[PDB]
Amino acid sequence: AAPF
Amino acid sequence: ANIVGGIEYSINNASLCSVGFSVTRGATKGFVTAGHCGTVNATARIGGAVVGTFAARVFPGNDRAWVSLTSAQTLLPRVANGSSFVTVRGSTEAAVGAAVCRSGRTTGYQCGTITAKNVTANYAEGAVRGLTQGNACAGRGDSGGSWITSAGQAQGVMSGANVQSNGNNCGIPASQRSSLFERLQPILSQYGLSLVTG
Repeated sequence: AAPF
Repeated sequence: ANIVGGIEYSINNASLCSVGFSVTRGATKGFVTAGHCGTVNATARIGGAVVGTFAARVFPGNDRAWVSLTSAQTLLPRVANGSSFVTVRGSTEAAVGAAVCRSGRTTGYQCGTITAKNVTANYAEGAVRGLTQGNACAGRGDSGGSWITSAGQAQGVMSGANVQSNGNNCGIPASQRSSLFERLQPILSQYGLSLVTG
């Protein structure tokens, strides 16, 4: 998961 | 500018994020958004004009911020859903299994259900703990945006998701999405903010  | 959950704003003329919710702190107007969107005192613009600055934020660990606006801004109890609006009625936290939607400048208004709470996201900057996960899709640019139930209960602000090469997780089945948001209630009490409702 990555920021957004 | 009219402050509506889900609309685009830029940070220091460079990144884009989405407005989470209109709030007040005494006589100050503001909106809550994601902490990773800007650092304290970063300038927020909506449609080319300066609307305020980042007053406080915590990222990573948590992922939260609020932007204090100038008096000229009009705070509205609403979240954008296409050309229509969802009225913000309060902030009762919904349980797992509840249906929820989210609004942001990249994918618009998307709905799904809450699948788990107290998830840790491991971002490049560090871990962010305590996030709720839903399977509504989202894309880069949606950060900071509103998560709200159809009944108008504000849930939190977009933090991150398992994005694919197209910038979003809308092309993979709901079952495989992990879209995470920061709960609204700790942000409101941490900064002494009151949600604008209608």
